[PDB]
Amino acid sequence: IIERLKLVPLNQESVEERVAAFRNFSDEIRHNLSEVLLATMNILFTQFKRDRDSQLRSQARTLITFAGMIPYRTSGDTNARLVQMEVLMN
Amino acid sequence: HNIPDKVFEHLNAGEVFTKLGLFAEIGYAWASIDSSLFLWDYTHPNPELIGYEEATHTITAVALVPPKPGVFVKTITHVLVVATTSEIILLGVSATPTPSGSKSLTLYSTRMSVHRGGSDVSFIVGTKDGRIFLGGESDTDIHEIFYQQEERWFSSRCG
Amino acid sequence: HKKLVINKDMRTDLFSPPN
Amino acid sequence: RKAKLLPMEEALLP
Amino acid sequence: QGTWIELENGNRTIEIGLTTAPFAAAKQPLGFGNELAVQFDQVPGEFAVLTNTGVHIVRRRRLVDIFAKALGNCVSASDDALEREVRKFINQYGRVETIAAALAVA
Amino acid sequence: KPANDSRKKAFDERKICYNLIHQVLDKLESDFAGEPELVDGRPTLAATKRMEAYNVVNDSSDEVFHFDMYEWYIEKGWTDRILSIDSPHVITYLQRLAETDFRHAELLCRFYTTRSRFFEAAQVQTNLAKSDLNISLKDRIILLSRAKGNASVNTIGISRQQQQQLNHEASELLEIAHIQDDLLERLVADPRIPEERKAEIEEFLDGPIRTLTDLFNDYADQANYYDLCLLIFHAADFHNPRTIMDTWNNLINQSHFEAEQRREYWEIVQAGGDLPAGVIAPIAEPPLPYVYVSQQIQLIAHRTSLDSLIFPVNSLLPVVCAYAINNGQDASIGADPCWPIQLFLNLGVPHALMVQVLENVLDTQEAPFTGRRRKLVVQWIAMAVDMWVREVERRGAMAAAAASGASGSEAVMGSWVSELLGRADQVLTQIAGTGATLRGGAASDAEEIASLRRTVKGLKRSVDMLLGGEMARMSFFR
Amino acid sequence: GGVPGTYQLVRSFLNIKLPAPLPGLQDGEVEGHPVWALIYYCMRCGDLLAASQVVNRAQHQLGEFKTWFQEYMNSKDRRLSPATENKLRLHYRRALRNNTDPYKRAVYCIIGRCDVTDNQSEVADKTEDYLWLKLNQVCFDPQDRLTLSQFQKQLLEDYGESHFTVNQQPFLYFQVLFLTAQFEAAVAFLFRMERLRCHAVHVALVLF
Repeated sequence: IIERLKLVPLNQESVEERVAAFRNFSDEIRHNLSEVLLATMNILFTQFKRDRDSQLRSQARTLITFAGMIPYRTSGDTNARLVQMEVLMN
Repeated sequence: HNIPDKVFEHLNAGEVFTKLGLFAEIGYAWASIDSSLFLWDYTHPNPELIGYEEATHTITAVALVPPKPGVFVKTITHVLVVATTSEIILLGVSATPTPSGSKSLTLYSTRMSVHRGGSDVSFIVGTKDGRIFLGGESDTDIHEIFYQQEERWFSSRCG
Repeated sequence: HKKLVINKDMRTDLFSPPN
Repeated sequence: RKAKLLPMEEALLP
Repeated sequence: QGTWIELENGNRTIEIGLTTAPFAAAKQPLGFGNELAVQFDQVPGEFAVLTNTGVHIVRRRRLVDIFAKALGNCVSASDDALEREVRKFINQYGRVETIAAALAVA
Repeated sequence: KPANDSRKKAFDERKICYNLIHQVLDKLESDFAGEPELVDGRPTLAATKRMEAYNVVNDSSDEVFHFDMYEWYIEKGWTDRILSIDSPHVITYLQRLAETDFRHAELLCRFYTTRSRFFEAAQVQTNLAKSDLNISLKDRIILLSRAKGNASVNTIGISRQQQQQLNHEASELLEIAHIQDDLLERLVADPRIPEERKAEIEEFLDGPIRTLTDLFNDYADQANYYDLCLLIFHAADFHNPRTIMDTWNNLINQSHFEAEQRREYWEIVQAGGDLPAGVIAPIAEPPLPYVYVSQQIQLIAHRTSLDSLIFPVNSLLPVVCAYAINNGQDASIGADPCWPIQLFLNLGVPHALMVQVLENVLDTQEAPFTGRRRKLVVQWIAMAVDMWVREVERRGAMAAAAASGASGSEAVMGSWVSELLGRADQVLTQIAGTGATLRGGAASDAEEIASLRRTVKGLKRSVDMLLGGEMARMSFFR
Repeated sequence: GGVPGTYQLVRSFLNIKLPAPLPGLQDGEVEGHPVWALIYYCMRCGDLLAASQVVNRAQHQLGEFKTWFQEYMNSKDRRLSPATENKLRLHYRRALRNNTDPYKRAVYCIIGRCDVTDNQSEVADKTEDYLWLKLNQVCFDPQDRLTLSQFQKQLLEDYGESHFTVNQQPFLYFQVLFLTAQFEAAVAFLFRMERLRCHAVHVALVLF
């Protein structure tokens, strides 16, 4: 589902356009960006413990760079947790 | 290849006598329980049991021999000899190979049978030409079973 | 095997001791 | 299942 | 050449029968028993061992089967490890038969 | 580890050191058996020596050593510590030794699953179940059952198609395996099977899973286990109505004779007689034959789910009804004359199909359904239609509450049901007449038939009302 | 005679420890005892099932407490969902901060782990009742919240041996330290009692 919405980038090429879109999306959406990134990360996180490894690793990176360039709710705690979950993958 | 569980059910349901044997030429094994006989393809992972229970008395020997030429249809590949305490019974057999590599076995009646007599039958052997010889645990005598296609007023189909 | 092959022709008498 | 015993007519020729 | 095959506790052997075609390398006593000659014309003999618990399949091993298996153990060893294993074969089968087995496996 | 190689010596000299390490750790847990890991809060001296020792172990870079220790942990049974390593090194080590031993494969699968790699585990388990390793049938049943579960859930990076195909292969093999296990068990326990044969059966059935052909021919058919024969025709998608029905006929007759026998034994106990040598008495009235027969039909139905080709209602219902008549499984013994109809309705046969078959039974007048016994056929029809009516009425009330408008599949009543009841009334009028002029004196069932007429008329009325518009106005208030 | 069911035991326990009815109880009785007393001492004994049975026979009286309690018994770690946990806490804080039924007060903030400062001294008069009351209130990752680190430190730092050894009963303090994971403190402490040196050394060995 999250992949269809094209709200969070998963390939590095889409980061530029997805980042620009966030600027004009309703604040009722930007509010919940924090929980979306974490759920999506925790989703990739779970699928990793179950090539494919490279693909998840690449997508993991994408979420981080997006979150890094986006100023949003609880960006502090969220950006940190996102990075930790990516380290455990490797 | 484990013995099928259904054969274990019949074997432990044996009242007096049981026996196992091999038809290695065609990849089949058999088990007799009293007056009942069960064949199965042991190469098959979940075989179906070919049951034959017409016999009235305890089976004492079973064997698979070649047929007598010019007697049966060409599709009959073997003869199944079933010896009981009362008689010996001949059954036609067609062991045609299957795509999987294990012979498909179908049985044919023959009306060919003879009363055993007083001598036990525990050993049956067949020759290349279909001759059937018998022996057992009563004495050292050797018997032979004859059979022919035509019925005659002075001679039976099986002697 | 999940494929059945009936073959009454040449079985082993279930009701007899073995040769 | 009791094995189906096909008839003597098929078995022996002719 | 002999070996001992162990059956588990409770296995009582009842009968042993040949599952493949009868062996014959020739039509008369001279040449009849030449297993080496028929290694590639007829499958190795197989035997069904009927017990009270099941049917065990036993297969005769040919020279090429032994040679291939032995070499499979030399994959992780020295140049001299192969030469040692090969010398076992030469001392039993002779050099020509051994090199013919290597050619066949190759 | 190629034999004849001369590194063996080098490996042996390390194995002597590794064994001695086992003894140390063994003696350590022994010396400190019962000792607490903490006293007054801080660690004891016995605890610190345990940590100091196991430190030296985990601080090593000897690889042959760590392999020898994985094997050792497995041996001692310490799934505690081995599953908690984390390292791939142990996974990679298992990946080589998996196709070789059941115990190792189980560890590997445990690793995969905790990492949500369910499909990879299902693959290992399935292959192991199909392999020629020495694995018992029941263990092969467990392996397949796990694979089936693991392949039925999503595993990331793997296509739905690939999951389903594995889940399907495991499901089929598991079905066959259960059949094989039912056989083996029954055969071994069967009093009428000679011991000599049982051992032979156990050898060929307590191993890799066999084909359905073999199971049928060499075992199920030889031992006359007709219920299992039917399950086998189901698992094999066996298209052969005649053989299927022959097997149904054998199962019914076999079960009838067995129930008869058990009721006889009981009657002897309650009369003082002695049972045949080696016959376990029945301390309680066993079920009438029609009750044990229908038990057999239920057990199979639940196992195959009525959607099978071993439940052709058009052939099977007449046969069961035939049995009921030809064996006096009726009022004479205190049974409900409609028992065959009750059986298949509760079993979940749709009402329309029932009446449809019963109609065919009545029109063709076959086997025992002839002459004045068609009285019984009419009674079955009366009972089937009655239940059908009740069903339509409740489905009407059902849809008035939870509101909406629907009704697919379910056959719906036509004028044909009304016509069928008309003919049924004619049959009764004809049977009553024939009964009044019988040689020896009139028939005793006069009022019995007069009652059936009233019931049939009542049903034709109801059906006529529904058909006449009362069915399109069922969700409406009256 | 046989250990009776935790329910009938608790009932046969209320008979003694409250022979006459307290006028401040609420929500009526159940088979002759206040419904909240039964729930508390059942939870205190650790038989949540026995307590839930009590709730099932007072469905009408207890109001929405049923769906909340049934969730507490289901959820592990004796914690409710943040959403439902919020619903009950605000309700208790709304108009039940000071209710005339002490047992009602106790159960609510044992289920919601709230009012950590209020020691519920009306029902938890013993020391073990306090420890148990708080360990059911500790939390893990800002207001009205207590964690094991705070609780364990708060206990011995502010209320040291002096507070727990005035009755000249040494094990009382030991149990306070040991049942709070402060094993080293309890070991050293108990190691100083010249009569209990043996015991403190060994409880150290076990931990070692």
